[PDB]
Amino acid sequence: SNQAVKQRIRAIKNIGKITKAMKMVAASKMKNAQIAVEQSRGLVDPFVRLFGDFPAVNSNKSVVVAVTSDKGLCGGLNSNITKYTRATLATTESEGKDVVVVSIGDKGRSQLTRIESQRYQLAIADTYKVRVTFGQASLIVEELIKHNPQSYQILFNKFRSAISFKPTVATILSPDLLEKQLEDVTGNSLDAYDIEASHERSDVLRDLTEFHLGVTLYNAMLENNCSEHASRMSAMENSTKSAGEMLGKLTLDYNRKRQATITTELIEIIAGASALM
Amino acid sequence: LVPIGRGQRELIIGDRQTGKTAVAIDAIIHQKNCNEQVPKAQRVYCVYVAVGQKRSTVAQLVKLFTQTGAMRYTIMVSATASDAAPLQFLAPYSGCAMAEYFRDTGKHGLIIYDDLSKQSVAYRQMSLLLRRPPGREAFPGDVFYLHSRLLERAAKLSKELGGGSLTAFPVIETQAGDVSAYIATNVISITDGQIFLETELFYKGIRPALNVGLSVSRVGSAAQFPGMKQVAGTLKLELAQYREVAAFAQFGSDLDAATQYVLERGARLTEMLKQKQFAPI
Amino acid sequence: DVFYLHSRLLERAAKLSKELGGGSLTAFPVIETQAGDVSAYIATNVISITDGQIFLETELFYKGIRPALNVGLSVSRVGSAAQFPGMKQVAGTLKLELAQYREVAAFAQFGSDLDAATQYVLERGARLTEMLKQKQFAPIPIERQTVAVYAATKGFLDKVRVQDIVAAEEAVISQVNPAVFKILKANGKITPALDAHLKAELRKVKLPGA
Amino acid sequence: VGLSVSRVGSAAQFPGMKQVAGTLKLELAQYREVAAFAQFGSDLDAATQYVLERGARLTEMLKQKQFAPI
Amino acid sequence: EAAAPAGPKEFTEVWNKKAPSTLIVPEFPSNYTAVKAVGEGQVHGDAFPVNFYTPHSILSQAQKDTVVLPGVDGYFGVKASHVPTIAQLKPGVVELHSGAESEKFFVSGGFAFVHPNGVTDICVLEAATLDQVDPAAVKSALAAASAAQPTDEFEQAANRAAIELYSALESAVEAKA
Amino acid sequence: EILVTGIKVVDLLAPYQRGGKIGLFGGAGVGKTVLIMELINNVAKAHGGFSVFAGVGERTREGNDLYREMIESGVIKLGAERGNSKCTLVYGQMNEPPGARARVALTGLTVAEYFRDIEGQDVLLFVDNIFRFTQANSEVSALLGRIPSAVGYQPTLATDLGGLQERITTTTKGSITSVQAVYVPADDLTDPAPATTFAHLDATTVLSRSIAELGIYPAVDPLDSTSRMLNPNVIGAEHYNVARGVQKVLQDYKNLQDIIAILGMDELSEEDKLTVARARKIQRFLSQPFQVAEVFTGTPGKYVDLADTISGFQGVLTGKYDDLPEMAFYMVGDIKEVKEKADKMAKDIASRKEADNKKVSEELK
Amino acid sequence: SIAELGIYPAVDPLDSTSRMLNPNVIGAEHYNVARGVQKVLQDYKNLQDIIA
Amino acid sequence: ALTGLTVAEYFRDIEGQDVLLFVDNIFRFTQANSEVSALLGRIPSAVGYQPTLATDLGGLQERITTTTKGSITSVQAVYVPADDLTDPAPATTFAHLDATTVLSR
Amino acid sequence: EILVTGIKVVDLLAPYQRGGKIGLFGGAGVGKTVLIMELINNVAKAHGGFSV
Amino acid sequence: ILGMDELSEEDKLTVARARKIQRFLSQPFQVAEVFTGTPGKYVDLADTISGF
Ligand SMILES: Nc1ncnc2c1ncn2[C@@H]1O[C@H](COP(=O)(O)OP(=O)(O)OP(=O)(O)O)[C@@H](O)[C@H]1O
Ligand SMILES: Nc1ncnc2c1ncn2[C@@H]1O[C@H](COP(=O)(O)OP(=O)(O)O)[C@@H](O)[C@H]1O
Ligand SMILES: [Mg+2]
Ligand SMILES: [Mg+2]
Repeated sequence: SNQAVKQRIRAIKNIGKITKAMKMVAASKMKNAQIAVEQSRGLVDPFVRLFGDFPAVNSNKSVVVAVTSDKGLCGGLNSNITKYTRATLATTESEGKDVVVVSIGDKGRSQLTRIESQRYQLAIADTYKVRVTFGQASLIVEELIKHNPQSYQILFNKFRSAISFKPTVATILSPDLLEKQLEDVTGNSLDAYDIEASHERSDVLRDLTEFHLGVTLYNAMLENNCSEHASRMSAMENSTKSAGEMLGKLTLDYNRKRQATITTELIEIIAGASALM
Repeated sequence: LVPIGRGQRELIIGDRQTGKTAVAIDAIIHQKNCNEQVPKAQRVYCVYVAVGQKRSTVAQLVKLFTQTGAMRYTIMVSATASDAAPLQFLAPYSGCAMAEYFRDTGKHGLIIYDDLSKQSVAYRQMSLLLRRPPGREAFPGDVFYLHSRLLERAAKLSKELGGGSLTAFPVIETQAGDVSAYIATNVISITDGQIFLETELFYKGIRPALNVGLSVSRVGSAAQFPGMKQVAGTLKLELAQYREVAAFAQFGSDLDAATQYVLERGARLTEMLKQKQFAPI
Repeated sequence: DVFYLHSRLLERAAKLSKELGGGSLTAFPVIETQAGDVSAYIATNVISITDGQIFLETELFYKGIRPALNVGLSVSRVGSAAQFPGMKQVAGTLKLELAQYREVAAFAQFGSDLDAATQYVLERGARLTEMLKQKQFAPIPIERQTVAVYAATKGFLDKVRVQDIVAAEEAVISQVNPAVFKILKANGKITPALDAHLKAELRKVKLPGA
Repeated sequence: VGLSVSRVGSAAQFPGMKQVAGTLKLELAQYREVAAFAQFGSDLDAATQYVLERGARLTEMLKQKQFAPI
Repeated sequence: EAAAPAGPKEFTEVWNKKAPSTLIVPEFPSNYTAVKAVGEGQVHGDAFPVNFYTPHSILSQAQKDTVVLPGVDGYFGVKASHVPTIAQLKPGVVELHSGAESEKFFVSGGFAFVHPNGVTDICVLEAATLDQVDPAAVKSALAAASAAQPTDEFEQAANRAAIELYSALESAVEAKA
Repeated sequence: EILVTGIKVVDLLAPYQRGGKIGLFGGAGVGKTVLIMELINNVAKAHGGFSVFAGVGERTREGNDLYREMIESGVIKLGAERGNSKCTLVYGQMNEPPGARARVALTGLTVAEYFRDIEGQDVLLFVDNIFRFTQANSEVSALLGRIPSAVGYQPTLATDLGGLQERITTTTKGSITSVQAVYVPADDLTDPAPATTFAHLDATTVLSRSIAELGIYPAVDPLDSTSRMLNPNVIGAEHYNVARGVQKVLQDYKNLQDIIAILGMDELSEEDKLTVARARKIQRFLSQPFQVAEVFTGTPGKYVDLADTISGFQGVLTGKYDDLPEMAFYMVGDIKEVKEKADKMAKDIASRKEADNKKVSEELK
Repeated sequence: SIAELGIYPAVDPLDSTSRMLNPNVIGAEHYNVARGVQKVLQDYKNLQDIIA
Repeated sequence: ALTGLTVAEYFRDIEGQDVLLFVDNIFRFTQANSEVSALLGRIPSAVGYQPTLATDLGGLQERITTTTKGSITSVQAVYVPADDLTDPAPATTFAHLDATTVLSR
Repeated sequence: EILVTGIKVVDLLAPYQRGGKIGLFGGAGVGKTVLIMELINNVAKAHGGFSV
Repeated sequence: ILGMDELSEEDKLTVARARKIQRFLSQPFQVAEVFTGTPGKYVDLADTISGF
């Protein structure tokens, strides 16, 4: 029966080297996205210093977008924003608004279908296949724009460092229905900005909020990618420690089983010999 | 999946508490139902020998056999643990002699050696007390000849000698799924089949806990009911394709939506092979 | 007969009756362990004879926690509800805080999730672990021990991070009135007449940690 | 190569072979640590993959052909 | 009119009532920016700060004294205390000047903003520098653009954008210093 | 017939036969003797028949503690009232030489068999650590001119243990409910003395070390202890079906433990997180604070009725209490006290403070 | 373990050897494809700790 | 090694010096004593060793102490048989070792 | 008391108890014989004691 | 897995200190000067403690 614990040591040791390889993979790929996230952080400040930050608005129809990962080696990432989806979708509902939950990533449809399926319409997958590109963001934004909600909420994890992943709600409002309505403070705080558009303000704000949605969704599915590499890094160095301690315990049990088998089969020989002569 | 023909030594091996005795008793209980339907010539006369069992257990089984009516056809050779080790060494043999009368005179016999791993202990006691030198783990080397002299007596004779038969059912108790134990490794090579029962399947709902990857019968589909051969010929394949698709999906990694069906199809079959305590179908 | 060897050796450590002199005898058998296995032959023999255990873990000793008492596996159920009760007031709370620290240190083998109230447990346990450990050949009497565990199971020591408790224990031993030590020794327990003094003295402490 | 050692060492090695075998076993010792990473061939590090392909150069270099003494 | 008193600091207290208390409040993009709109000042002379942006890169964040935006009513220059502006830009060249040095960047179409604090936020998709563009295949690109004229309004819009973009590239490649 | 014991995991997963044998398999520090003292404190008072406690090679201090318990609890009455007593101790504890530990089980069995045969009443034979009888016989058998068998034991182990253990059974004239601790030697269930002892016990309750390492007391392994009364012909279908459900969930958790150890609960699917959450709740819920363990813990002991076991365990199997956390099921009596502890558990998470003033600790009172 | 994978006969493809596997005895085109099949099966065996 | 202890004891007690000793590979002294105690017909102990392992190793290691005359410091190379510190030869060795010095590659 | 052997690492980190026992976990080619010879030379040069 | 220039200033001073301590634990040995040329240096203990 001593052949089980040796092949189990063989299995756990190569699992340990697998995760010792994939911690290298994830911590490497966290850095090649780090030359792009702070660059993709460039267009997220002008819109919020222009439009403000107004999440808790009584929208009539709203598309909340919870962008998740592709491969399910996340480690406190996908289910985190899955619970954050209902936690930021429940404080916003007070009068029964239309809600269109959209999940980006293959690990979104596997988890968000359980809690909110009746308000679940779009599941965008294979988005981190090659890399993240802006025209992909424009296309998914247009596929949200086919419907005409009154607001948007974008649930994504802000990659600040390799330890802290605070999820964020990026807010995108409807241009004439709610965006210009929320700026009404003693007139309009937007009218001090002089328009330099072709047509009126009412259809340049449409272009502005479509660009805002596309930019912030691009930033969301880049920051979730970089925090996914960071969280797979933080999860593959716990599997390495786990397959280190499991290998240590199984090596101790292999040594104890080795000593027990050699002592028992030696006792067998001595009991066979002294009961003969 | 492991069909049992008349003249086959089929081993029922498990852990301490699996469905070992209860899957043997169902073979005796059902021989009340068949023998009230088959003619006189092809009647099966069961013999259940108890080696080293508790004496309250044997009084429960004769309570059970007289409760269902199986005692009309059953001899119950009890070598309880109160009996000395020269009795429990002998009682599988003497049970076979009481059963070989039915193989002598053209009828069909059935014998179930309960816990032959306690016959070897009662042979280990005398051989270590007659000063015979111990071999493996304490057993003398001829503990294979202990069982091979016994299990090879279960045979289906030829048609000039009466045409009788005698189906054995040796029962072996392992420790922790230790099929590499010395006593068990003798009997697995002797018997035609093997019905290996596992306890971690027994608590997962599979009752009888037949570890269906490890249960084979060398007599095979030549000796089964003809209606079940054409039908269940894909059954052992459909359980075979259940295990490796359940050996991959356990991580929570990925589904293929068609191998999800072949894992679902095996799940309608895994719950199909469960049976109750004393139920013959 | 190794079990009979250790049994007839250790079974003579008794607390005799009041008609047989009233004496006693306390054993301390020390069993060498190889790679920390409790499931040996000699270890599991002597555990089924002795009235308790004091498990000394190798990993806790390597990290500078000396003595390395594994408080999870170390049980002694004849001495609890037989000990000095002034210790036993705060010692049950100490047991709960050490058990909570064991549980949350197992739940956080690496620091990634912060709940800001479990961090109070992870601060208190690393404080108490630093309070309980000591230097070699240094006996501490029970009256200078009840005060040092009283001033740590409660507050009065969370002002240091974790570090200077090695100065803070000798600091609170020095800066209390040594009159209260005679009271806590002779009385046996923390009376409210001494509990209010113990709350009173513990806030004027010049603690070197800030 | 990771287990089979000569306790004499390179002191009685053929010179000229000693000029090259010390670098050979050094790259092979780096190879056996960077071994079991060839299955993640899509993920490079551009230097671990260089020593990985050089270990694949040298490990398939030392093959023999069944009573071919050189 | 504005009957929804939203906000990031108000969202904390309305998040504390329905969600369970064990979780930290999620963050907002207002916490990841410090250069605001109505924060008065931020001019300090002739150098006004310029936030030149791009989705995939950041090409300039240092301070300039003149930026010329190719607005749809024409190219117009941005000074220090410029007017608050929401300007949709034509596909053309932006002109980055810090003083005696002048660098010119061809932009592909995208908005540009000035806020009341004198800071600018130039927000364009593809900001191609004039050193990496060619003057050879632009005439072939216009010859492709001046050929395919079907009846679809979608193709008419994309083809007219092609003509205007390629003609702006020609005008911003032929007259170079 | 059923024997109601008032322990949760015992009455649910391996219920004791009133006319059978009861085994406790322990590995030096898992608490088989504390469990048998709680089994005494539950059963031997309500079960009005005579009881025989035969200590075979356990600690002498525990024998003296049992004597000082059974004197002041009215079980043994001394002086002029010796007739009212309900227990007879036979004590061959571990200081006695291995001749004397090899027969003191037989002495306690003869005292039980006189109450069975001649008196004709139902006897509770509480044999303490019957493995020490096999140990004393093995120590003798090295010198008796015999050959050593497997691991170190007697050649005549099986017939000796049978010749003891087939006396302790319930005849037509009397009944002996036998509760035996069986010390496993070195956490080694393949050892021939516990391997022989498994075949003689009607309702084996195996105590493990790993479950004790998680603090779950009593540390009964719920997946290896079983009975013959765990069958739907004697206990009704609801109890058997809830028992098979809780064993199914625990077996699935013990399957998932490997992937949980390597990867964590993050990698698992949501139905498997449901199974793991239910399994942790029913794994802590088998724990209870004992009435004999209150001398070293301060927690008051709780007797759990069989209907409350079936109510609470059926509820946590179906999902009536999925909202409650894990710690609400730790060291609790039954499902009323679970929600009572969930009230206490919630309450202290905020109210943790405010003791600075209005104390007696001013100087002048 | 090959028999449990259903391959009948359950011949272990790696550890089954022969002295008739020398290319100067049976010709080289047999030994080349045999060592190729052995190499491909050994790569699959080294990979099935990661495929698993 | 007892001859080595004798020449070291003459350099310690008579010459009054501070003597070094080098027991080369104490596991082979364990193996030689195991061979002479399996040779004479004594019943072998745990994993394969002599029954007199502890006392016939302590007969060697306990002449290696300080004395009021001089001292003997011995530097014994220790080899672990299966690289297992639960093995009884390093378990009975390491209860005498005072300072270990790991040499690395 | 301590034995000053002269090496910095075995006098600083893991000191040699004068009169005690020393364990070397050597190997091949790691300079164990050079370590032995230097220990002998240093102790015979300074402490006035021989070696065996 | 992160990079050489990644760590903070509180640690990389200790990285330099350990990388100059670990080479400082070496010593020229007098018995190896017959084929290394450099003569050995016997080090006292108090000098080792102070200079470390
Ligand atoms: N088909 C079945 N369905 C449900 N329960 C079963 C079935 N077969 C057996 N059991 C239960 O499993 C338990 C063990 O069955 P069985 O009597 O075969 O054990 P065993 O291995 O024979 O034990 P031993 O070998 O010690 O006698 C019994 O309590 C029985 O009620
Ligand atoms: N219900 C319980 N509550 C708390 N502790 C327990 C309980 N049952 C057993 N224990 C612990 O198990 C330990 C060993 O118990 P005991 O039965 O005396 O050991 P053994 O099983 O070796 O006789 C005791 O120290 C006790 O603390
Ligand atoms: Mg059976
Ligand atoms: Mg006990």
